[PDB]
Amino acid sequence: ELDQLRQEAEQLKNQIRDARKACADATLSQITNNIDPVGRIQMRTRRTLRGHLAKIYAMHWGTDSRLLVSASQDGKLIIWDSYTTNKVHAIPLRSSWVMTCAYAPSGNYVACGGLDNICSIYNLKTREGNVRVSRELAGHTGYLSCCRFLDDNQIVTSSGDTTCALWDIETGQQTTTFTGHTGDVMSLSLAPDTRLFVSGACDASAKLWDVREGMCRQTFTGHESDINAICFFPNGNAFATGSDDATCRLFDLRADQELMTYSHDNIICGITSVSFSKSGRLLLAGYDDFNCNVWDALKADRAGVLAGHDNRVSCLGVTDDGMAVATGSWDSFLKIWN
Amino acid sequence: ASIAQARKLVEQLKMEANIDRIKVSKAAADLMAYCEAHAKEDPLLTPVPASENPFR
Amino acid sequence: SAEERAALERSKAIEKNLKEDGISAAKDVKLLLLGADNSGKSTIVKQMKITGIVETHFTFKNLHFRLFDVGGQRSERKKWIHCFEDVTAIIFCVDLSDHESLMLFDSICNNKFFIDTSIILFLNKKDLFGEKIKKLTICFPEYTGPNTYEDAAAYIQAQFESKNRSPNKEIYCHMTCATDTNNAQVIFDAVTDIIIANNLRGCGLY
Amino acid sequence: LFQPQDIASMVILGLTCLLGLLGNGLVLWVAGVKMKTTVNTVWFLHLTLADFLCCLSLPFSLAHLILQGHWPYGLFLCKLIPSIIILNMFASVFLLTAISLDRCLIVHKPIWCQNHRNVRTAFAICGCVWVVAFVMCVPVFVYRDLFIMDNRSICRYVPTPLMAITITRLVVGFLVPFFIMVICYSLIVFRMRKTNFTKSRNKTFRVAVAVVTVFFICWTPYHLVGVLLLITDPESSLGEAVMSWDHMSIALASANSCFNPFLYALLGKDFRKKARQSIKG
Amino acid sequence: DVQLVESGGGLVQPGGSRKLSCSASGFAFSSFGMHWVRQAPEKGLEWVAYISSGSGTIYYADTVKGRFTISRKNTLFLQMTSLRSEDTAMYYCVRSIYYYGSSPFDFWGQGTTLTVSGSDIVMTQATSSVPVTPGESVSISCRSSKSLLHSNGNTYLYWFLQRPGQSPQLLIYRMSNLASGVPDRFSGSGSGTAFTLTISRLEAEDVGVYYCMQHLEYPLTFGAGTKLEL
Ligand SMILES: Cc1cc(C(c2ccc(Cl)cc2)c2ccc(Cl)cc2)sc1C(=O)N[C@@H](CCCN=C(N)N)C(=O)O
Repeated sequence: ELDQLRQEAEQLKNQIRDARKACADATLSQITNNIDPVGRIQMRTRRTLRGHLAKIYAMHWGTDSRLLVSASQDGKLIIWDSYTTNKVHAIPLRSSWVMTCAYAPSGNYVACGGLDNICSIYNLKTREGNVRVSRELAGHTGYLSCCRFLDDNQIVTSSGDTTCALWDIETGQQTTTFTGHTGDVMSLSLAPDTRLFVSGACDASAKLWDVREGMCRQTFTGHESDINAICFFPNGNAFATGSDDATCRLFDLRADQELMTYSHDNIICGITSVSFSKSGRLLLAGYDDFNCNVWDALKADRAGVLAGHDNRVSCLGVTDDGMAVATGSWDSFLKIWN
Repeated sequence: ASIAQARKLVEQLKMEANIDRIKVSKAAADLMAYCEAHAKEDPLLTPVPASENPFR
Repeated sequence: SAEERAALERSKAIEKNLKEDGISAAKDVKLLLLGADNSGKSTIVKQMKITGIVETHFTFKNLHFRLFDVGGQRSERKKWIHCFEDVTAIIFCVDLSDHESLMLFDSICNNKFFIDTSIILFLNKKDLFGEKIKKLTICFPEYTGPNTYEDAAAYIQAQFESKNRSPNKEIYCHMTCATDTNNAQVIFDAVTDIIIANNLRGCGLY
Repeated sequence: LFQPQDIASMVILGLTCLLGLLGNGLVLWVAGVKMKTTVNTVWFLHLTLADFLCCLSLPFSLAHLILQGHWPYGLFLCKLIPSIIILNMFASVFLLTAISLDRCLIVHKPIWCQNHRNVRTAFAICGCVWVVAFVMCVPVFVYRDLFIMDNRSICRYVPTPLMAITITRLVVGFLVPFFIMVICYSLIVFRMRKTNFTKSRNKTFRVAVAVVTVFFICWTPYHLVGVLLLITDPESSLGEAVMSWDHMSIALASANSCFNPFLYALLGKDFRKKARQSIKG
Repeated sequence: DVQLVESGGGLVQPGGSRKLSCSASGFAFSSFGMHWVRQAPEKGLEWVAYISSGSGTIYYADTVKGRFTISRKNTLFLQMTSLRSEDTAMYYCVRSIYYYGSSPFDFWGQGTTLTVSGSDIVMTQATSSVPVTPGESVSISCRSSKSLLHSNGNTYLYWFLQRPGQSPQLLIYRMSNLASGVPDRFSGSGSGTAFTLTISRLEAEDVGVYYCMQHLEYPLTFGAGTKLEL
């Protein structure tokens, strides 16, 4: 009966907890205590692109580490040239409520979405010299929050309907769907192998999906509030998520548990974006407290500050070759550190 | 009514409980090895000379 | 600088176009609609005529009013309410047919992002309220007074006014029975007063 | 060794130049590196720039007073400096009058200020004000000569041109601005006494009377001396009584430049918070 | 689809004047630069005029300055005055759009036959004529006076193909990239001064004449032209 099912669930949870606690022979902090620290890292602003008029909600690097795309709530999605701070394109939108962006790995497509429950696709290499909407996917009920290109013919989306689905930019149909989240999904990230991807809902939990067989594998918990960002370690074996409880955490896939906690007493604001480095040594996190921090990824100690913004930072992301850093805030300014 | 949800939760827990796990020390060693091996091509934790800087 | 001059010219031209469009598109007056399900929003939105964001724009007395409705979003309000920080006002509609509406009004009045946007209050089904009174202390067990139409309506209005905590914002009122189309005039007057106050406070003299 | 009124003038101009330099530089930097060019901040930018430039030019005149004549420079400076000083002063006055007119029009006709108010209009009005100030300050530049007639340069200059210039300066500097300011603020207060302005009408009236009184105190004696000296024949007890205070009359007009940022720019609470935050940088 | 049809050519007496038009349809003509290239009955290609987007910048060649004027719906003009003997040619119309990653000199018109009764970078092609049988691999070389390897790291050499009785088509732009639609058989390379194009598995349709062009700084000078005929 119901009591039997509840007892079985409790026994399964007990087995999972015991297996997770068994593997924690020693902590990462003890092992990393002997290794030398990195000292102090100082970074200075190199450029500043002033084109937008309203708040900025996304910024995605190109595949060649040269071009960038920035999406704002003014109804525009400009395309930048990092090395000379030049505008190359300008794409007006039908809806002014957009809170996502993406940039194709081959450099021929741009995707946007928002509060209208529709994911758009744009064509950059038309023969008539203009940008034309090739497709407009539909079928999601809740607001779309994130979307990434697997390749030139597929796209994965995470919407507010507590579901994630895999599309097809050729026929525009939901090929597969993923279920298991009891709250809004506000963060999605795909592995470098482009075969697995993890997502973060708004009920303090993160799960790992499989694109091929279309089902869940594992569930990680331990936060206290709604997760707002997620990313992958370059090795593809660990991921770090920063919740609204002012604490970033590091999760190991094989160990099936957490490793380190990143907390500072002076900071109480909730993280809005996280991103690793090329060698996996710096975890440059953005904060709602008008500044950015550069945590050492192994010793859990701070190593600098990217101060300079006049409002909350809503995005951050390093390049492909780990040479620059781009952050955009609600003051309508994008700054390229180095 | 809710029996389907309970069955789905039981199936998901059964699937999750069958994974294979390893000691944390191996993963920590892997992280340390990757961090130390690739320390020469990370221009953020090292000051790149202005001659090789395209943003200068 | 062989042919980068052409790219620079293109960038300058599109920047100029962006600035021109941004300035030309900033003269509209935004608004917002909140309330319960079928609590009078339908009557007002049908009176002036014309599942995500639903937008309407009608030009009245040389002022372009844009109206939004977000009733179709069945999710937590704390995840998208910050997008509407810059609205010029907020329109709230309540019906006297029935804590359901006062709780949401108190929540929206005390929100951090809305410490300066005024709320215009509309009441609906006044004669229906009188009929229900004839057929009012159940909805207000703490009501210490006679069960008469005038006193009950006045005390409920005072309860609406009591939830305010921020002096910087003002709450108006208007009575209606979901059968009149005079709301345009009162919306116009309230909006012009709010515009005057906001501009003067921006200049710092207010 | 020094005339006592001249000693008072020297010390008050020293304090004035230090305070005005500090305040004007602070506000200019804050508006330039932190704030944007909104519709209501262009006027403050222009007024602060004019006051800052006048404050920059002031210590040269302080050196003039200290040297007690004996002009050391050529004809070009003897031709240049007074014209630029007068340009800056009259530009400040015109910007003040335009600010008052804008504050009146933002209330009298709200609809017109919703559809036809943008940054370009403000920039155009400021440019027209500046060119009018330049046209007003050119005539002094027209008639500058470096006379010596002695062992040291003695840069100097009833005739009708003097009467014409002094009367037109009196008119355009004192009659029009005062009337426009009083009419605009009277209308603003009268509109504020109508309804829903209970929280206001306490700070508004105080600010209006304070600004108008400061303007009157600063700019009454200058024009009064200008008319009294030329109109009435000099070399009298009244002639001396209008000559002596001339050296100590432009003191208050120049102190108006350092008083303006506190009464106009610093009034805003948001600007106060921004300045306090940026002071720690 | 895309078409630049044009007309306005005919027999003109010496010293006269004539107007030519280059009608354009099928694309966004409002943001595309327009050139004008001419070709004598026997000689190789030349350069005549150019107009940018928005009429901001206009250039002219040495022998045409003052005589002709280029002016810009969806119609382009070129006023011609004081015709002389050398003016007889078949003028073409060429579009071009410039930004990071663009492909200038993409589409060519069809031509309007007209008949009348130093600091310049010089390009040389030694192989005036080359006899090659089908089924073999060929190679063509274009040399220059000044190095075309700018400090940015981009070279500005262009290679064109003009089949018999047709209009030229772009084959290789910036000395290393292949334009859209061209098979991967053609490949071009080089460094600084020596440039060489490599053709693999020559087919019958590849017969024609090949031209070499630079884009370092105006004016633009074509090569002499190599005839890789069968
Ligand atoms: C910047 C500055 C400085 C001045 C000092 C001064 C003293 C010694 C020497 Cl060598 C140089 C300057 C001064 C004090 C008294 C006298 Cl009599 C002359 C000069 S005056 C002055 C200025 O703008 N003056 C004009 C303004 C025209 C308005 N009409 C009036 N004021 N009556 C003026 O002189 O009147």
